Amino acid sequence: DFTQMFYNQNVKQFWLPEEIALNGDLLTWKYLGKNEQDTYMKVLAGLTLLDTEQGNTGMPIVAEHVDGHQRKAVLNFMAMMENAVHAKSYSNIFMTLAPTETINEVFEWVKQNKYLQKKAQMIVGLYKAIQKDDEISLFKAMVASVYLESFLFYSGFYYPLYFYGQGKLMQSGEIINLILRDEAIHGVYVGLLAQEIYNKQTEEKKAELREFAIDLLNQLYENELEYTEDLYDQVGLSHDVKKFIRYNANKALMNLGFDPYFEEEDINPIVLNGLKATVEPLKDDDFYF
Amino acid sequence: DFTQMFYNQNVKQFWLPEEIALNGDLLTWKYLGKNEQDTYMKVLAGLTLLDTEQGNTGMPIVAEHVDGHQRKAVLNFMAMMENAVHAKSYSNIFMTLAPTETINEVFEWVKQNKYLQKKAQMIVGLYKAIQKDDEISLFKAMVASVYLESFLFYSGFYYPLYFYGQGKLMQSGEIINLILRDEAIHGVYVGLLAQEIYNKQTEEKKAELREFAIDLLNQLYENELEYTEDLYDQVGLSHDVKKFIRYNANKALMNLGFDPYFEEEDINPIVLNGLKATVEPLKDDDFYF
Amino acid sequence: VPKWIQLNNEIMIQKDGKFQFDKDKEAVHSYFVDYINQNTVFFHNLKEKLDYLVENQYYEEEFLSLYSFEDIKEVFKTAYAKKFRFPSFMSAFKFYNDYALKTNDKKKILERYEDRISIVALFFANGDTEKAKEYVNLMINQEYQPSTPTFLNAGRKRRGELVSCFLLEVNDSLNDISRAIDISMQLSKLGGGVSLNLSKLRAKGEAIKDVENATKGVVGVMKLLDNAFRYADQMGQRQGSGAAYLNIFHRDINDFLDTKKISADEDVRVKTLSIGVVIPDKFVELAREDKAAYVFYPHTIYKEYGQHMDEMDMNEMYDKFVDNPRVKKEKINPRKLLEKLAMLRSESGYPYIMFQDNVNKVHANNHISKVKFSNLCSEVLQASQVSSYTDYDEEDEIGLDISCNLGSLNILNVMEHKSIEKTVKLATDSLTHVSETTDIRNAPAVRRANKAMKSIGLGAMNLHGYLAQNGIAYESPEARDFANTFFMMVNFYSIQRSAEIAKEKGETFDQYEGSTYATGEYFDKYVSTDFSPKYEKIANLFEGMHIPTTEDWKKLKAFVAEHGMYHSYRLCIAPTGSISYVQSSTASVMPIMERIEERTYGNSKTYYPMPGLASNNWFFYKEAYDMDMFKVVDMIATIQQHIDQGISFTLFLKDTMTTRDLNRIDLYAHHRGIKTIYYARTK
Amino acid sequence: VPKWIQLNNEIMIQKDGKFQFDKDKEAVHSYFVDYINQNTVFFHNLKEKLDYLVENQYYEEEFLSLYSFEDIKEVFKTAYAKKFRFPSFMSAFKFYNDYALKTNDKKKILERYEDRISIVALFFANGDTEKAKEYVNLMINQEYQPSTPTFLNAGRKRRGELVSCFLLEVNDSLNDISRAIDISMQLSKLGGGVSLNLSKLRAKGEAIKDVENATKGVVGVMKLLDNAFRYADQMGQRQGSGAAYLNIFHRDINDFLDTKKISADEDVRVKTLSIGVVIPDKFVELAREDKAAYVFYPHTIYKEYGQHMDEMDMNEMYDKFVDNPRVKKEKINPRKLLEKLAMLRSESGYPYIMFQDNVNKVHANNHISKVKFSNLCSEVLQASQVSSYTDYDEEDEIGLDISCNLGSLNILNVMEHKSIEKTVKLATDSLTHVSETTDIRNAPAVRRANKAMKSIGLGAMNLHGYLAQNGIAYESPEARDFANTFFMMVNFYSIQRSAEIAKEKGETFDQYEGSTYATGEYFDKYVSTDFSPKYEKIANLFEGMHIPTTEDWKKLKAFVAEHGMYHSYRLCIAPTGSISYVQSSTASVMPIMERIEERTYGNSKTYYPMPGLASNNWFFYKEAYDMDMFKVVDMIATIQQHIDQGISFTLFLKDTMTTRDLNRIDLYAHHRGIKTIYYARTK
Ligand SMILES: Cc1cn([C@H]2C[C@H](O)[C@@H](COP(=O)(O)OP(=O)(O)OP(=O)(O)O)O2)c(=O)[nH]c1=O
Ligand SMILES: Nc1nc2c(ncn2[C@H]2C[C@H](O)[C@@H](COP(=O)(O)OP(=O)(O)O)O2)c(=O)[nH]1
Ligand SMILES: Nc1nc2c(ncn2[C@H]2C[C@H](O)[C@@H](COP(=O)(O)OP(=O)(O)O)O2)c(=O)[nH]1
Ligand SMILES: [Mg+2]
Ligand SMILES: [Mg+2]
Ligand SMILES: [Mn+2]
Ligand SMILES: [Mn+2]
Ligand SMILES: [Mn+2]
Ligand SMILES: [Mn+2]
Repeated sequence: DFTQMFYNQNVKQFWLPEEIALNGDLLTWKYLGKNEQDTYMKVLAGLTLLDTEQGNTGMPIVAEHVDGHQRKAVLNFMAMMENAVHAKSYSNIFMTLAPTETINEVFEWVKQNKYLQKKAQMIVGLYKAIQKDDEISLFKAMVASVYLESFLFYSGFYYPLYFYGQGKLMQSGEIINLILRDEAIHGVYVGLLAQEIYNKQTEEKKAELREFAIDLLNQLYENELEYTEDLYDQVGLSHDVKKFIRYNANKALMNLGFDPYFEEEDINPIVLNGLKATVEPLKDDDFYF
Repeated sequence: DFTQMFYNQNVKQFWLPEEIALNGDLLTWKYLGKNEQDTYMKVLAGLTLLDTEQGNTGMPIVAEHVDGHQRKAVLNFMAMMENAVHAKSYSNIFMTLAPTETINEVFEWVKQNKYLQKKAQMIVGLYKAIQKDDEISLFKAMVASVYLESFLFYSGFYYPLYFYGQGKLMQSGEIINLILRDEAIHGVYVGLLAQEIYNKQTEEKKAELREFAIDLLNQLYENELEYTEDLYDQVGLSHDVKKFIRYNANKALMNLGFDPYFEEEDINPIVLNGLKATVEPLKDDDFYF
Repeated sequence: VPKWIQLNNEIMIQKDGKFQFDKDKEAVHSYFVDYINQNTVFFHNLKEKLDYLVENQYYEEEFLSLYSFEDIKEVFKTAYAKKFRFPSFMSAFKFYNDYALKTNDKKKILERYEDRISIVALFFANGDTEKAKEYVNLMINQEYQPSTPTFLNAGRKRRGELVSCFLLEVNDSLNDISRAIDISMQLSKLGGGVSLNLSKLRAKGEAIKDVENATKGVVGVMKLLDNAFRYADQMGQRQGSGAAYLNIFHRDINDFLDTKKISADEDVRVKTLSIGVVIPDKFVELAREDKAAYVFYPHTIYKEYGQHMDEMDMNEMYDKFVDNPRVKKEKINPRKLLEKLAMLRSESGYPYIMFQDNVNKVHANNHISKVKFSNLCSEVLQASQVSSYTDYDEEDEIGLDISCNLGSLNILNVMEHKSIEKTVKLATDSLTHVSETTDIRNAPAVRRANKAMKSIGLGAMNLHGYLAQNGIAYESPEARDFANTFFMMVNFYSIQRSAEIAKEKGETFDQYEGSTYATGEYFDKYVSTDFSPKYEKIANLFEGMHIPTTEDWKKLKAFVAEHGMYHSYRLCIAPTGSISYVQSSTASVMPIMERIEERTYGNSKTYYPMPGLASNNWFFYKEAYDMDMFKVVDMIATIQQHIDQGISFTLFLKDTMTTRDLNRIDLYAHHRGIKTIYYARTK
Repeated sequence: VPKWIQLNNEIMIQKDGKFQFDKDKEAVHSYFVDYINQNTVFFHNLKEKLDYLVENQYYEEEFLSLYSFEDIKEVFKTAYAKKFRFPSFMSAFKFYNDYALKTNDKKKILERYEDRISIVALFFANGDTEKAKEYVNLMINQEYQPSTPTFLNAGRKRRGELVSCFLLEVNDSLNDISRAIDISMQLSKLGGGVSLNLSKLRAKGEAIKDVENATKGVVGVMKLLDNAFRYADQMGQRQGSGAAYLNIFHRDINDFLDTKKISADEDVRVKTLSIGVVIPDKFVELAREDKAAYVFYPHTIYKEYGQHMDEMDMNEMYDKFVDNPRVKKEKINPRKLLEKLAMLRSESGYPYIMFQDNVNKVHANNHISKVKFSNLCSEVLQASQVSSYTDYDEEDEIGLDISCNLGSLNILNVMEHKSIEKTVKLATDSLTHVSETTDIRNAPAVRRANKAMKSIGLGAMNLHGYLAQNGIAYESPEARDFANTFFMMVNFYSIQRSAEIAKEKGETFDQYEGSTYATGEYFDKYVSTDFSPKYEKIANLFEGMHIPTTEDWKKLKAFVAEHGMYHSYRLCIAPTGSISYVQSSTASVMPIMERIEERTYGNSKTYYPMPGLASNNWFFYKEAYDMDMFKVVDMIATIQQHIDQGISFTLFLKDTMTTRDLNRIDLYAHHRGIKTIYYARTK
């Protein structure tokens, strides 16, 4: 009921890194404090590292196990955007803002970081556990994918959106907004594929899959809180970032056809500013009664 | 030395079938004989099948086994083109020119056609035989992919090109030329990757790989002859198409770094004939004269 | 999650193999005690509340000044003397979310149910304290429910119009089309649904003053009207809703229907414009015999005969049109057109079907005009005259555009109170008052027809609720027997009240003397046939209530002949969408779609069992989709014979039903005398 | 292939390295002797021809009845005595395909060039035989060309209006929006192009009677107008053309501009509606200083000050609006808005740019009103007063809606005949007659302003043709010197004719006494500055023709002060699209786009060399894209200082230049006194 519509929306959102000139960001970058520059670098590396997993494994593995030519095509298109567009865009932002040696060090740090690794490996673990012709394992991986696309990225997206909403780092913020817009539709689409599997299950199996999804969400959420304090306490933003994580967790759940887990909260206004039954002929004697 | 330039070429060649309006072919299509329309539908259906498998299976699987994020980005982009752009374009052509029943019948015909099933069996079999960290199985699949890109498509491409060259079906022909332009660069790129693996081998191993490549080519060739006769005898063109596929077989071998195998022949000259404003910010001095 | 929302959600939790229907009383009690009593603005005395409401631009001082404050206090006493309790959570929720008066910031609640009813009654009485108390008793007992416009807006300073259904005739001219667009936007601005008759507009490819093949047809006007309704979106509150009607013999009928196809081009498709098709008996006769039919270009007919094609009787004029060489036409297949209609109704629920000759064979005002089209809800069937809007300097020729005032009897509450006569007469008085107090300054034909015709619509609701709570199946012959008797009584007392109003005011409606009421032809079936119940169970339902007899109908006929009739039209059964929840009633005379209604409001899902649903009457609340549509047609035709206007008749279809089944339902409705068909709802 | 188009295609066959320009003479000769004389209906005498045309509803009897047939015969002899021959195939082809009268079946040809000219002259003279002969001499010499509506419809029975440019002011009400839609459809039905000012309309998110965020903004009215113009398309042969204008300080300016973006959605984009932006000097000053500009909500300004925003001086009230807390304003970047304007003009050619303070610093009738918007062709610049269309029962306050009759002098033929004075005066008389005989009975404000203002537009064409055929480069200072002298003389004689008409008829235009003509301030630069040519080459071009001096201008100023002026506006330079072929002239005062113009008509390809193009003047016919737009701005500003209304100024851009270059051209045009910029045409 939905793949051709998503095909259309995906292909009409096509874009390339070269379209946004990045050099003019140096005019606001130079005015940020060390903690602001440090947080931005770390957040950016976090997003880059997670998105690479999605391009190399997450999207291609789902495309491999999903049946249907049109679904495979949409999924291929999404994988292309991760590898050919998003990955180049993140690299471009980095190369503009930091010298080569600084980029290498930030990636070394974020690669060793406990909270980034915990979530990255949890997601990758579920992708590696998909078994041929087993729709339960596929569903679990789709849940992981939706959580990455619609939830885990957002502790990171917060900061570029926060600057973007203030008139700072506008070129890279525009790029991030385009990336985020792609991840949103990726999350919704994979969510619909997961609901299709979920709806084929018994009531007991459904309850079991719901428990899986909520348990996974809880593990990721508790790690996100730690990840958030680790990055954002030094710039005083953690309270507001936490509200943004919960709001996006609720969107991820709704993508999977589940009820929101967290109470509704308002979001930081600066970040908001950044953001045919059957034809049958009449055969006579139907006019007589 | 080459991936970056292929990346740039692939992304700059990006297109969608909807860019080309097809209603202009309606009259030249109406005017073709029943034999001509039948061959044309079947030819494009055979192409659709090849691109379906190249997009679903061939390109993603090669992407999985090739090392390097940039090489993977190129291969992922090529995969997307196969199933999200190329395979879909044929349906755009079908939906314009043919009634639903004729479309349904031709897709049923691909499923039961023995030559089309044999060529798919052979090519996809090699893709699915790739073993992780086994460069020889990968080479064999890359040879199969080059043969699909640079040889097997051409029994199909002949007919749209033959019409384009006579000023007939020129909108459909424009789509086909764009597809052909893509496959030419896809065949070169995969050919270069295959040569990388071949060049790592002992002379004895190389001799075996040439045997594999030539045996496979001959087996595919013999099947393609029967396919060509089956499609083209009713339009009187089988001998001409055979010359064309031999010509392109030599190009496939060359893409693999091998000498031409078939002698040169004269190809139908008809088929040979078938082949915003920049935004600049306002300065302060622009307001004074 | 609110406590009342949790309690309402425990209905679906099955305890001892049964739904917990008693949880909805707990749900509504919790809703009130925890939210409504907290958010209800309270004043020390009623005088302070009234002063605050008038001075803060909430009420109108004009209607309240007609009473001394003692009379208003006694009216409010009468409203609160009943100690009315909402039986279900959804009733109170719907009232306090749609009709209760809120502060300008929509934060607190000024009006309770009793306050709203008292204000509506005081507005209805227009200075009479006893009449206001009678209206209070009628509405707090929930025997009569004024329509959503009247109930919501009566006695409010910042109110929309009390009428929300308008029917406009569009003449074949650019001046008239522009005026139709203007009037449609003005009426949609007031919040009313607008129905437009497009049958007079000449078809596509017609001549405009010697320039042949220059007219875009009815579809260009359809696009203009769709954009006009989209623009006039009721101040961005509720989407502008309009309807377009075309005769099936109009040349543009296929283009008219193609605007609702899912594959329709964006330069053809209309989004906010409902479509209704008017079908004369000639089309059904042509389709029955499979003879190839002709659709006609209206301007050729107008040029040849000096009369519009829809102004003439197609039964006598069809052969003359076909044999006239100066009348342009194209061949169509009427059976293929019927199948296209059924396919469109299956796909989208459109068009509405109006059987022209079913309406006009019992129409009482054919001398004024034939009924050519219906409203947006397919129940208003009145005579209309097209207006001739001339150039700016010239004087316009104002016709009659239909607009009637809606009210609904609660069949369950009227039947339990044994007050058919009193409720019908008081509802007639209130509808008459609403008609007199309505003045629309930008629709001259609507205003003229409101002043002249004085037409009202008195509907009924809770038919299925009353039947299921009395152990009667909706499709049973006893249900049709009750409908026959009840609506005969309603018609009798509405005619009696209209004649009494005519006697009191000494005036009838304009051109009454030519009506069938004046000649007595209306009363023939009533002075010849007895409409008392034929079943002992049904006759017991009317115990303690005098059922009018043949002699009573003869006396009424003599009274109407002597004194006249005040209302050209009195009864029309509207869908009664949202007021049914407040009244704890099933919508209109239609059967229930679902036994328990599952809806989501905000982020919380709500459950609404049908009023009176329990274990004993569970299977009498048969869902409409499970029903035989032939028996529903039989019921509506039984009711339709006592309703002077039409009835909003929704078809409830299963997914397994084919195009042939929908066509069979439509043809049986035509055979049984059904005037209009509203919607094709598929499960 | 036709013989004449085969001969016409031999122009491009280069013989001896040169284009065969003489083939077009053979092409037109063959065209006539093989198509036109064959397809021309010929009558025994002119009496039979005129009787046939009057009887069969081709002509109007009323205007032909003011002359005895001997006088009509004399007029026709005067037309045929010239023995006019079309110099090119395109001239005759365009005339006999667009303006020549044809039989009712479009089969044969009834009117030759002389017949059409004689009929137009007899229509202009209104009973005067000598005046009719003078008009015949004027048009057969091709010194003056009436506009396409007048030339096409003068003396025809089944005709449209003689005026095709209309400007409407829309008030901030639903009644006024409905009336604007109606009037737009009425005027588009007549064949005219309609421009609407949307600045008085309140922005998106404004209140409609104390309910906030209710107004859909100017884009909803834009969609309404776009569909109204799509509906009124006159068979679709020439689809309805409309223009919308918005002040740059309107809050909806960004949404107004987003309707023309290529990526615009179908629910926003307008297709048949051109857009123009009115830019006060305040906006240019704000962008120049890189300060933060503010767009305003018009309804807040109207509520706070009692006047519409566009009726107030922004250069004096912008700071008051910003400082006013009760005025609602939105922060914008003026330089970003300018860049968006440049990008939109590069990608679509829209919006039209009106420099409001450039128009109004020289506007002669600011007492009546300031010019707030231009027409669809972006050259009509007249004072307008908005109407107040009230409810149906109430009387409407009719304002002043702009409309002027167009007519072009042929600069080449006027200069060859040394007849600037006589041509200007006769053209003024003809335009006055067209104004007097126009009566729009469905646009009250257009009718009132036509009766009161008596505005005419007398333009010119063949400026580049005359300069190139006289060895003068368009960008050269000598060309601007000639334009200065020529258009000063045209202004002098138009003012003289207007004063003489006022003296003869004893009446001036309404509110003339407050105009700058009455106060004498209009003539300051004419009584102080001499406009005689500064170059000896240009001075010889005017030899034999008296050039008014400062003394002559003082005498004319005294004459105007003592007798008044009949026309509020007299001169406007329109694009003159298709009549330029018939007159064998370059379009308007703009430079040529192509030296040899290649067109495809049906399945035939034909080429049109520029009038007088040869090898001796090949490089003087420089294409508009190859020349500096700064020098073209200089030329248009030199002409504009003698034109009371505007000039349709198209910008000819290369692909290489960025949006910064377009913005620089716009800012230089604003600096140089350019009133309006029409199109951004890119090659
Ligand atoms: C009725 C209506 C008006 N409008 C806009 C268009 C008009 O420019 C503007 C004025 O509407 P009006 O017709 O003047 O409404 P009003 O007079 O009742 O409101 P007010 O007292 O404020 O004058 O409102 C809409 O956008 N949509 C609508 O449905
Ligand atoms: N006090 C009070 N009464 C209200 C309000 N809204 C409606 N009423 C009704 C309740 C009673 O039936 C009626 C009179 O109330 P009151 O003025 O307190 O009267 P009384 O009991 O003091 O004589 O008004 C309200 O806000 N306050
Ligand atoms: N005869 C004739 N003359 C026409 C026609 N259309 C225009 N004319 C012009 C040509 C002459 O200038 C003028 C008089 O023509 P006529 O009536 O034949 O007169 P005459 O030639 O006897 O003096 O009318 C036309 O159709 N027939
Ligand atoms: Mg008419
Ligand atoms: Mg108003
Ligand atoms: Mn990504
Ligand atoms: Mn993604
Ligand atoms: Mn391909
Ligand atoms: Mn390929």
